[PDB]
Amino acid sequence: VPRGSAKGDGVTDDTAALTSALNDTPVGQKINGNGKTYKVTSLPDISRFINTRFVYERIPGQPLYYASEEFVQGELFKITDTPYYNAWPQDKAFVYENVIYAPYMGSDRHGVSRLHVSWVKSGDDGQTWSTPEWLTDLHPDYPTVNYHCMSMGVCRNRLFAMIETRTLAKNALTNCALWDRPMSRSLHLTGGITKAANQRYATIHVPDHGLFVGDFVNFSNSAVTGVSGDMTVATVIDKDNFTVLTPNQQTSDLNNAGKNWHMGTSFHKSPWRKTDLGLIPSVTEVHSFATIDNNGFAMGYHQGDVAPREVGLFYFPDAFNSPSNYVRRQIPSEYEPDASEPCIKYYDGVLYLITRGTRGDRLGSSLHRSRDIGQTWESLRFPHNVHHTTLPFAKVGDDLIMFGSERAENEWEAGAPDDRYKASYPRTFYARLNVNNWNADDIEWVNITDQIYQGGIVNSGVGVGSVVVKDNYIYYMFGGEDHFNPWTYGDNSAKDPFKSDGHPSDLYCYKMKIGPDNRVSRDFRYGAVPNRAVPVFFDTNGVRTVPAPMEFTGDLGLGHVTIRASTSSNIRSEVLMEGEYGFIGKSIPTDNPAGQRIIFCGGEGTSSTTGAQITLYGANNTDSRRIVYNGDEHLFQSADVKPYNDNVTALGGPSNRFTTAYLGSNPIVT
Amino acid sequence: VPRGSAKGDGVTDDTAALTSALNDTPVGQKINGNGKTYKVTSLPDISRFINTRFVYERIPGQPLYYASEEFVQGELFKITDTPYYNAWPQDKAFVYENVIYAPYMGSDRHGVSRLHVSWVKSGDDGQTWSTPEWLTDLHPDYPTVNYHCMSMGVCRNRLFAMIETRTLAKNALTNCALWDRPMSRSLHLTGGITKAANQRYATIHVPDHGLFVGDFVNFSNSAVTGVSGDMTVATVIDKDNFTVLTPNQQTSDLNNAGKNWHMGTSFHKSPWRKTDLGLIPSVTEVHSFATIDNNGFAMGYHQGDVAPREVGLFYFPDAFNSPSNYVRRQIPSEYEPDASEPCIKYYDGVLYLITRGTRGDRLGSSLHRSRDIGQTWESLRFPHNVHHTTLPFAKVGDDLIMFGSERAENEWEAGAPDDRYKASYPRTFYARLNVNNWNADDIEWVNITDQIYQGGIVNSGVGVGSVVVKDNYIYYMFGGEDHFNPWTYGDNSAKDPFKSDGHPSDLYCYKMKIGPDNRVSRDFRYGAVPNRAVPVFFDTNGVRTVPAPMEFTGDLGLGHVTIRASTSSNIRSEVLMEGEYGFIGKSIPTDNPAGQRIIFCGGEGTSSTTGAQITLYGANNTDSRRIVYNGDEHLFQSADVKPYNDNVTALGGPSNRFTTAYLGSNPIVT
Amino acid sequence: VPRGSAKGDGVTDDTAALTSALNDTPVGQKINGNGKTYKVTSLPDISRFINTRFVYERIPGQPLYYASEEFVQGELFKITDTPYYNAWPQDKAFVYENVIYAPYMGSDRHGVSRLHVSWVKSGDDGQTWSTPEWLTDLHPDYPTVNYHCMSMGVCRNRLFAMIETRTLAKNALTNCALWDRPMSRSLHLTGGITKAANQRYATIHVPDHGLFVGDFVNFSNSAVTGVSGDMTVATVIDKDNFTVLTPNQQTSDLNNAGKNWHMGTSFHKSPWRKTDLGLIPSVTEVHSFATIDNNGFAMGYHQGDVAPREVGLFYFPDAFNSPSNYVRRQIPSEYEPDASEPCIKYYDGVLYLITRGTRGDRLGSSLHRSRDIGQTWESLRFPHNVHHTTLPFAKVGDDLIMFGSERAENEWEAGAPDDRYKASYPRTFYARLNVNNWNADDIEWVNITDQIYQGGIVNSGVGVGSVVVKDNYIYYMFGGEDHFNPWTYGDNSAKDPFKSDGHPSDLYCYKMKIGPDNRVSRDFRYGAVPNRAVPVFFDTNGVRTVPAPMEFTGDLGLGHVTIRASTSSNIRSEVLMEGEYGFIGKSIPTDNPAGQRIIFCGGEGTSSTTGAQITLYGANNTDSRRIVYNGDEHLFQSADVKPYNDNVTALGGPSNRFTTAYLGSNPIVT
Ligand SMILES: CC(=O)N[C@H]1[C@H]([C@H](O)[C@H](O)CO)O[C@](O)(C(=O)O)C[C@@H]1O
Repeated sequence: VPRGSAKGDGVTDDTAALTSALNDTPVGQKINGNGKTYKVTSLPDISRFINTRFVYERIPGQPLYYASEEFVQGELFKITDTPYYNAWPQDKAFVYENVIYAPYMGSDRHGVSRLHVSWVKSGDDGQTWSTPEWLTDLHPDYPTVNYHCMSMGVCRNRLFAMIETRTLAKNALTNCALWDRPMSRSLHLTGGITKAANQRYATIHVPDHGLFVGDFVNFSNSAVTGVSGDMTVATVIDKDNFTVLTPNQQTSDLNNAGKNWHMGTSFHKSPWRKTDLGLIPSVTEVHSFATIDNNGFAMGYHQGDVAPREVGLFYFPDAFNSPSNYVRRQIPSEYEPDASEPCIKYYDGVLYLITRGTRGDRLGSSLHRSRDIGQTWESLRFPHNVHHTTLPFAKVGDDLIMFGSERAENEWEAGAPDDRYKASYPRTFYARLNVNNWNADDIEWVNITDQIYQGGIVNSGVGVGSVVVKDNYIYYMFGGEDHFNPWTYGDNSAKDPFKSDGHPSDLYCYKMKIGPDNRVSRDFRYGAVPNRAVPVFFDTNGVRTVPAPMEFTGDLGLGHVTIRASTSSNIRSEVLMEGEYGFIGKSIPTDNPAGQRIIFCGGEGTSSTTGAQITLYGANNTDSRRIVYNGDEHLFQSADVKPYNDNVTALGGPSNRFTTAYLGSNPIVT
Repeated sequence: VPRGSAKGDGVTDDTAALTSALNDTPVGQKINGNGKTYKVTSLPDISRFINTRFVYERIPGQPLYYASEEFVQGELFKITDTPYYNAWPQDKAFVYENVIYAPYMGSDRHGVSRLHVSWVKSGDDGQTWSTPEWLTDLHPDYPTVNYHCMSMGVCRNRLFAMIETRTLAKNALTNCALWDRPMSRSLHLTGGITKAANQRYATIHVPDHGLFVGDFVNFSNSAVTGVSGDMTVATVIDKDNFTVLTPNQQTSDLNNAGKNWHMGTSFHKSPWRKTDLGLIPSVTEVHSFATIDNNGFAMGYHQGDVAPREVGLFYFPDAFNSPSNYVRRQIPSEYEPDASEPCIKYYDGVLYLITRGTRGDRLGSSLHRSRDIGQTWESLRFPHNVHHTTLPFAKVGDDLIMFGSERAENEWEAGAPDDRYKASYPRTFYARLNVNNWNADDIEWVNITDQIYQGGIVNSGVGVGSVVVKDNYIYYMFGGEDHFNPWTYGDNSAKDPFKSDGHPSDLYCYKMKIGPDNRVSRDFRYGAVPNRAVPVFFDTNGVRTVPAPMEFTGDLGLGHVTIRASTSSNIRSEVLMEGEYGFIGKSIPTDNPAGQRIIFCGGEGTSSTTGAQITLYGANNTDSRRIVYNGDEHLFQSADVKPYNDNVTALGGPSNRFTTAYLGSNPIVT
Repeated sequence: VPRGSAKGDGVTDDTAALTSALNDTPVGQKINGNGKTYKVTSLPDISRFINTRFVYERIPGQPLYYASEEFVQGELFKITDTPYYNAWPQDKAFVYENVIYAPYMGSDRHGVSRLHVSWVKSGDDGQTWSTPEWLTDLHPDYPTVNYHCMSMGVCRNRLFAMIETRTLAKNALTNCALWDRPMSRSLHLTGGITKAANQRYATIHVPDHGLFVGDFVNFSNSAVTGVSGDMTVATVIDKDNFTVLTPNQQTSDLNNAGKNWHMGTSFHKSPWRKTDLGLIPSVTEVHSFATIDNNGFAMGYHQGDVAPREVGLFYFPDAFNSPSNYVRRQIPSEYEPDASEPCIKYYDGVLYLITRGTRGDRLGSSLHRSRDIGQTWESLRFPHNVHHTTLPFAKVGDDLIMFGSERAENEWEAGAPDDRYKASYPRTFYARLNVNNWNADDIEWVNITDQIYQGGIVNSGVGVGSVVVKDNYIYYMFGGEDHFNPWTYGDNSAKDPFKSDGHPSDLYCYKMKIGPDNRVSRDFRYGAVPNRAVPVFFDTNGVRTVPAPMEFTGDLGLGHVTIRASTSSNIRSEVLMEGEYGFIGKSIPTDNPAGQRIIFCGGEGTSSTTGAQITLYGANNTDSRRIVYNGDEHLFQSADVKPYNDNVTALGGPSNRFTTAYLGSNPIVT
């Protein structure tokens, strides 16, 4: 009886052949699939294969693809590890001047409670990521409302973001504002600075500077008197020229033509420009960002609270001069039902838009392209009701490369019921779509990594991510959970991130190679002590030392404390108390309440021999509310020594007489 | 002359063939051993092989096996990195509701000094581990005695642990107590809550709840008035039903049948139940834990201080109703000499027990099985005097899979002398034993990873671990050192963990695949800033901010300090001082002792123009122990202004006269 | 038409064959180059190859070699991650008693501003590295001058370092000092301690102890009365014997011959010996270290500020007895132009020296060997003007194995212009040179890893490293940057490390296998919470607890603060203030300045019912600079109650009368 070998044609049922191969080969052998796709009736032991793809219909009629290691040149990274509920990179990621930015929201729930719009960044092409930065504070009217953001990107050297205000109670949109800020840059320039004689302003030529009046500018080596150090923009002449006010003037014209100098700019030292757009009607969320040109950009949106749904974009044609001016452009009406959260990108005059489907039992994600920034469209529906996921994407060559994640295991397929309230391993997929062929009928979703959905609450932080390309690599930044319960049902219904393991949602990044890498590897194993967040150095005395300024806002318990000399050429140690008032007090002692007191001393020890003392006795002290003032001089300066009340308290007593009183006149008795 | 190729039959001496292969192949080629075992006279360059096992008799007559990479599908992880002496997972590990727990003891030595029973946990199937948690405090009678634990596990949703009290002086057992606590869970339930009219209690049906009166229970969406939020168990009706006291009552019966709601429970908000077992006679250590059924469990023990040794278990048949009731069951007398620290597990009605051997020159580790919870046994001796290691294990199919580690290099073999006081690379092994065949004569110990033994002291934290299975993976959690000396012989005889590199012992986990993995990989490279232990966020001002509450118990030196508004709707900044009393004092200045003082000020600056001041002058000040009180009013409220002593001190002086005294009557002179 | 396959002979142009292979093979296939070298006209997609080397002439006539993964058995690690400018391991690395030391300088720039000579260490053969330790403090005359070090190593159990003093203004050398300190060790010894009757000193025989009078020595189990615990060296008899002063004496001689005991020594508890060498004439930098024998060592140097350059070494023949005595030895004059920073090592009576070339357009790095410690030399010039890099190296068998790094991409080659002020990926290379053949004409520089040069400033921290061998592995410790701009041109011209991402330079280590590894792998994935720098434990109350002493020197903002009982058998909480004086004050309130005050209280709350209070009112308070003293007794001890000034202020007032005054005599009125 002849045996069949594995065909790897994606049609022949290769299950038997693969089973025999696995049974007959040592467990440590890496079975090479030669880049082929093997149809199977169940997924085999995938870990024993390299360079293999499986096609499997978990639900009959719905083939999906599954990658062994090395089939794709790619790798998953964990990029945040914070107790906040860290999720929703959707759809904010971007690359600027070699740095990859992964913005997200860190909250305590699916909502705006405790929420900061945040980012982490990578300065090494995704191998390592920075300490989280808060981009927004808690709203001034917290806890009624707080901020929210799902649209962010860069246009002409400025960060632009749709900063929404939403209620804590219902996550209801109350306000939309466009916030923008110059990105930090160093510029190494030749010429371009002029300063007319007998006046104090200098004109700086920097093409497409993206700065506004009041923005930070720093100068080095200008060779133009007074154009030096930290300055600010005084005027903007046009998109390529601005002026600064110098502190001085010269009798001759200055011009640094042919001379090399340095600028830069600063995100942190420049204010946000905030443009109030009010409550934009018929909007649930603003989501995703497509830079159009040197003047403006589009942001996606949907309305999904009331029938009928809208999905589309807002185009801001000139966000620099007119940040309040935008035009609403909807996708075709047939694609709007059961749709939300469109991802938009612009390539070579084509605006591409991909929707999120809201139901597994109705037509789902659809793709649209426009050559007139959303006025007219060509459209396609993905087969099998793609739902619950956004599909962020980039265009590489003729392909859109899109990523998505089911929110819990076995939810991807059409007709698949939601599967919440239990731990599972949701699948993350990518797919390619050739824009010339414009047909998604035969799309191949390839499962490249699995995440964890914790199951302690109905909500999932898995997925809902964002995509960027840098060089020859594509990056999908997205959420994933772990098995640590937030104890919402349990001892942490208040959702305090700092109890137990906080919230399991954190960010991941799938880094996938999309073109040739013509350099030797930059990869390293990280073996360092992470020393950015709380920088520690063992000092020459052998004691851990943190030289960075820090803020501890949570309740602190301290042991023995020494306040070191720090202030005014280190002449003094200093504690400053804020608020309307400060309070320094004494707890009720647990074991000896009869001793309750604080001793304040001008010297080193509890013995009054070491310095003048004032001792405030607690109410619980045997000598209740006593004060003892103990010094070798008691000198009352600048004011009379008075009783608080009139004719109620005395000087001295029968058993505490003053020897005498030294007076400049007889007592005034009345 | 014909040449022989490598046979890979474990009997032919393949040394020559492998040497020739290595000499004739590029160093970067991975030489595939095709899953075979190759006999060699010395270990070759193992790093150049994949999928290869070597058999080598370092000591003639004692073959051991050595795995190249990829021979086993497995990986070593480092899971703690703490300055404490972190060792002894033995034998406490368990899996509960998808989380892997690795309990251990963190001390400063082989003993109970500075010791906390601790754990770390993994919520991602062993890829990453949590910040250590202390499960015990220092004993109330520290430093005479402290806690110790080598037996811990879960029975009916409760953690049970044998918490021992031992002397610091000699590590002598003084007390045994069974401590237990409900495990934290979220339950998503339908129906089961009833509340009779005109009374305030509700009955909660939760099968096998494992709760006692006083334990924490939280309710959400109960649809039963008053059964809501954080509550406690009022009564326990039976193993499946308990009651809670609500704050109210209704005129009709309530019953949430068919309605979906949520409970949970809390380890942290429930107290330990502590059952004092006294000093159990003839016990040195309680070690290892086997859940038997829904009612109870067994714990291993040995007595090894005096002849004769005992080894066996204590069976607690009903730990819920009768935690103080247990029965002692010994292994057969012939297996008790030179034996300790049995590992026990229960599978399909069979209790398996494996001993630690104490001597390399006497019969060592033995294996035992019982179908009557230790009343009768079948037994086997491992060949070659296995010693110094516990052999934690799990049963997978027909095999016991056991792990062990020599404590320093070249100690494993029978007759091998101890090799301490020098750095080395001890071997960790695993083996399989088929329970049907019940013969260890041909057992194959496979060296899968090597650890470091530091050598600065005789003791070793290497090994003495614990084993669990989760899904298709087995996990061996165990100790390992590094080359950093604790300086016990040196400048740290006190064994302070926070000097230099502290103690080199830390925990590792070998994760080994034991069955098919039918999902795409979950593996990631960790690229995040670890931000759980000290959660830091760069605030909108660019300053590192820690929002978590924290306790700093070690001596602190601080620079410039600002106490921010924090308390009573943020109206005030607040410092509270604990103890019987607080002391705020002033060090003797190094450079200008003549200035020693503290200035207390109601305003922002050292100038008295900014606020009222009191200045306490030190004894070293030129104006020794002076006090200057400087305000625009001095108002003495609630009491007379008196001298401390009678007729000793005056009001004013010849050069410090008060202008007059305003009195309601003439001075009383006596 | 026949097609040619890849020849892999390093001469045939294999570009076409490799292109066809890549086009015809699945992207996930690892193409095995079989350890051969393939000539190409451009680098192909290197990531798709294993065990392959390419030879490529980026600049015609200058072949360089490029390694795919697995061609070399090696791996890159990141070993620091700190906000300081971390660079210049050159040339200080060493191995001592199983620990790998990577010393470097952490500053804020190419200069001595904010600089500490620092190290990180590995106790696991390079897998993980320690928290940075500061070896030097800021110079006493900072900010005029500060320390600097590029030469460090070990001779007879002592660390020796050339600690330079340089100006912040120009990095100009002002002073050279030899600093030395005993290395920490534990010794397990038999016999050697004698103590003569009727006197208090004991003689300790420890061969080559390397200790001086005053150095720390600790004793355990000596079996010699009074030789116990922490002690110090009283006298040094000779290189093998020293004495200690015990606290007691006995009537009989003591001698612990045949008895096992323990010493050790301590780097941290012993002072530096500092030998001032003054401003050594004709020196720019001292760099690199070669241990010669049991008595001394050589250090490299160059002079490069003025013509003519010098390059050579200083030999200290007896650094123990005569640390101030050294001899200057130059390399041959023809090799001194355009040369600096020599690396020196000593093997089997041969001193090897390799220079750094300073120009790509002039003859570059050269290699020299001497059998008389630099009096005579044999020399060789590396082809193609190797420049901008030091070439640290070790000798393994007949080969020198050297490492170097271009400082920015495409600078390595002869004639290549500097390429700064833009981000790039500089190449790191190694090469072997057979010392018997003594010809570098055909040297093969192999690119094994690429780093990042950030480009925000002209300077680069890439490279300038150090090399050590431990066992069968060689380690190159060196600098690398990331894409995070330091904002020198921008908002951080002051170069504060603790703003934003600080400085991008950090240390890396390339670990390369250089001989057989005859043990099973020690490798692990690091999955622990790093818990050495700021050791955190969740206490039994669920709160993060740090038990280590710590120093916070940066400005701190604190929220609610509790000072716990800590001092004098935990009777009191304690705050001590340093400096000439302490200041506790109150900020001007933002919202209610009219309330500005501090309430000091002997009790737990703001209500005076809880304890005695003194309230200091701010100048901004409605009751400006008021003081209210509120207690149930006001007792003035040890001194008269006086006004500060004479006959200016009163006791009481018309609306604040004291009831009376209790006096021992009539008022003295004048
Ligand atoms: C915060 C604060 O100022 N507390 C003060 C209170 C309030 O002024 C009072 O309760 C009205 O609210 O009264 C005093 O107790 C008092 O009269 O003895 C002292 C105390 O310092």
